[PDB]
Amino acid sequence: TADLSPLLEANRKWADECAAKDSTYFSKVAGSQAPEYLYIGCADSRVSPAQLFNMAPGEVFVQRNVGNLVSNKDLNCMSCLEYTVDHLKIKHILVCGHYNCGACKAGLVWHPKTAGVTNLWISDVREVRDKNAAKLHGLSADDAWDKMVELNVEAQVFNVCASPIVQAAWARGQPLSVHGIVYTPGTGLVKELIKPITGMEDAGALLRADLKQHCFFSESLA
Amino acid sequence: TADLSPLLEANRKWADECAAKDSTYFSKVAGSQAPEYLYIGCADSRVSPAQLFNMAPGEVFVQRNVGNLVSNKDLNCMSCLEYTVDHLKIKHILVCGHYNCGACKAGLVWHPKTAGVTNLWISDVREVRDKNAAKLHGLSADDAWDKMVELNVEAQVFNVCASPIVQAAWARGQPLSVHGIVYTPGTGLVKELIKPITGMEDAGALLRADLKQHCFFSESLA
Amino acid sequence: TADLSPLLEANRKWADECAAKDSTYFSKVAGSQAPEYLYIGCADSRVSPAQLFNMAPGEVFVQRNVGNLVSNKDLNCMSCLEYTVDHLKIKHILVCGHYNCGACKAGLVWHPKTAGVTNLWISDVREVRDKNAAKLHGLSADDAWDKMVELNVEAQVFNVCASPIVQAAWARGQPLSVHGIVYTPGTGLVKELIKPITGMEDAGALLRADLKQHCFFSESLA
Amino acid sequence: TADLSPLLEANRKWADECAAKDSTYFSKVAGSQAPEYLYIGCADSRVSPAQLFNMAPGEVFVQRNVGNLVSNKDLNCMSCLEYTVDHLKIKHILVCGHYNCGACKAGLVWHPKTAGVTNLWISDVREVRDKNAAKLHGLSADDAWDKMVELNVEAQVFNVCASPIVQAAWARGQPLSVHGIVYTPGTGLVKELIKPITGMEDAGALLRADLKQHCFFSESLA
Ligand SMILES: [Cl-]
Ligand SMILES: [Cl-]
Ligand SMILES: [Zn+2]
Ligand SMILES: [Zn+2]
Ligand SMILES: [Zn+2]
Ligand SMILES: [Zn+2]
Repeated sequence: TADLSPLLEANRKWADECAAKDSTYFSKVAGSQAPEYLYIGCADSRVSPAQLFNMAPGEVFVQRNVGNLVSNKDLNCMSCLEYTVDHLKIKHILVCGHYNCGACKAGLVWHPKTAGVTNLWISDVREVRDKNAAKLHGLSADDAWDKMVELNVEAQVFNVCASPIVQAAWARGQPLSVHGIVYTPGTGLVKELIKPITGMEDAGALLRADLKQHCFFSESLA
Repeated sequence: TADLSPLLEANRKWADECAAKDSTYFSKVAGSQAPEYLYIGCADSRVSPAQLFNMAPGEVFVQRNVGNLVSNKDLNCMSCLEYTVDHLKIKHILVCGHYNCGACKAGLVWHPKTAGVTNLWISDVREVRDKNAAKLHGLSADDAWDKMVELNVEAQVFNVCASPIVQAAWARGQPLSVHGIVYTPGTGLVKELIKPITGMEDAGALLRADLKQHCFFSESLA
Repeated sequence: TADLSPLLEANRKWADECAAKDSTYFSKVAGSQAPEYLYIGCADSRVSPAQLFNMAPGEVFVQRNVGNLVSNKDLNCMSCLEYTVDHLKIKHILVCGHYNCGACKAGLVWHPKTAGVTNLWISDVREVRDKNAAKLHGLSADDAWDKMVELNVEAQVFNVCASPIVQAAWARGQPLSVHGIVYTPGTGLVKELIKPITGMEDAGALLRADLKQHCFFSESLA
Repeated sequence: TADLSPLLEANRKWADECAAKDSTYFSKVAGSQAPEYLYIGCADSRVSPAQLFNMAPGEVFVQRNVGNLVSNKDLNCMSCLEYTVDHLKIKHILVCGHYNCGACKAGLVWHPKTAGVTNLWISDVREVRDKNAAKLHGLSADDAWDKMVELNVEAQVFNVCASPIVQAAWARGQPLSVHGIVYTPGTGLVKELIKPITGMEDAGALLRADLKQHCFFSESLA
């Protein structure tokens, strides 16, 4: 017995309550949406953006994937990015990781010979890890795990800022801000891990890796 | 203007309110997760699964992408599927489309020459459309849109069922059901489009495309 | 003992002979290339385009993959396509399949539950197969295999013509032709399976699937 | 103008000429293939492996893409790797870059905002570049280009070695070597850049990045 009845009943009860409380709660976004936020976070069942920020339908457009990864070569994450920045004109991009992230643990501990698609998928985390060996070697398994989480949020903010989409948006004057935040499943709170970035100037100040050199590498050539 | 303060206050208020109603609402989920559902749905800002099924943290692991598309060759969606079926051992997979879906409209109206990554990405939508062109010819814009959304849900339910991850899970007797639902953003309500599929037999009864023929094609060669 | 010596010696011997015969054979393409052909064919070791067409370096730009597949969502094949049409201004695209293609056999006979990346990868062939059940059911394994090969070449020519790259090139007046050909490893010969396509007009005439309806689907709506 | 006749005559002439020199040149390869090599190389029209190593049909299975890039998350290249190592049981993997490589130049000079898929695709080249920025600072355009080509070969040899497919093959005692070569289009000559790697021990001796640390990172956690 798989039977969706309880789910459907809970959905009807929820829809009624919201409309009873505000009669245009739903009808106002019947035929259109204008979110101001894109949120990129982990598929993990404990981390639901609309509910942890207590948001109404129509406020946050959402990519959720194993590990909250952003890569220029993932058309799944990239079309979420292009569609919200180019078509919907969002103003803020939230990259959120969270403690006790299983993707980030697999990234520390799995041997690359491990079978299946998840191990391909988290290659990104291994690479972030490998560049940051000096911050992780010799920590206890637990501290290394937490640290892996933060380091990944920082890498993924950098990847957002370096993406063709965000770079083209900045170059044409479209206001757009990027945010690194992390969530703790055990307390329900979100901490700002990286202050707002609104263009190259902020990025130079706020990120370890050098975004200007990434974009304009050929200036450092003779 | 780029300040995150409104969001953090909201998150605080939200976390206290939940910790009041229930002492262990967060603490019980601090170091692991045992969700029973995987949800695959559209990235659209109006369709938030934990909110709309009114679920607590830890109940639904989430993939969201533009058009709620499921392909064997997308490692982003596939790793959500593999990690939940193989590692977390979920029992139910929700495939959820929604009326007023911009991805589905784009898959009806855009010309293939359109530049950018969203247009590459929604190629699956054109395939569903083309296979079912007889069902869509001479309907009105708005009716073809609604029909496209529904055909897309059915196609994606087929793709979940046909996936290596689900086929392997069934073949080793892991119990796993797959469901097609559609959400109406204007009313907040979910409607079951496809009754529960728990194995090959259900799929023979419930899907228009032949799953058995797909899996055992060579049985019908001389 | 892995030792590249024999390979390197054969390469030196070959380079000498060609330069001895035509002293600018290599030097003329030292610093640049201007191929007129893109070739898309199978990774299979028996099928080398430059050698079967007896071509000099600098003549045919080459994508080779398992099964000779073209999909808008494969950035590997797609960047080969964009780079040669947009940057190098090639004039002709050869899509070549071949008999005794192992990808095309796996596409007939593997069960989708089969582990590993090749089985994900050839999902494209299964889909071509599924649409063409009526041409394949009841044939002997051998005739079905040959037929699968031709059907795949036709699908992939259609995919070339439908790609954003080729569509944008035609729409801006750039001359570009697409060709379906097949090769027989046992005789070293190539047969033209589909006559030249240079735009929509030819495509309407030469391909079973309807390219015009694919591009302009919304014209058939009320 | 779109006529294929010149090509078919060339193919004929070519097939007869080979069938004369050797009776069974094609017939011996008509129904199967047992290549000993997999070659991964650039799609560039001047670099044809079977031609340049002067090989007969059936000897080298080929992947070619723009920049000869190897990533765990590209199913196109990965299926070439899995099918050859696991099904065909090849013994040697050639990773081949080439001077004058347009992909490598693009990875030095293009700004990330550049539109289209080639720019997404060559993101791996920017990563190699960035990790090795110290090695490239204040070199001249042309020298940085040559150094980029070489660093790219080494990075891609590392990625082949680090892949799940090769790590699994070694771990079950399958003999498998990996080689880094570079071709000079101006002279037709190949130079060995990296001596043969046949297992973990060779990679410790031959590669600048630490393969063991990459595979066994968690050994160095407290
Ligand atoms: Cl969500
Ligand atoms: Cl080749
Ligand atoms: Zn996580
Ligand atoms: Zn949608
Ligand atoms: Zn083949
Ligand atoms: Zn190249």
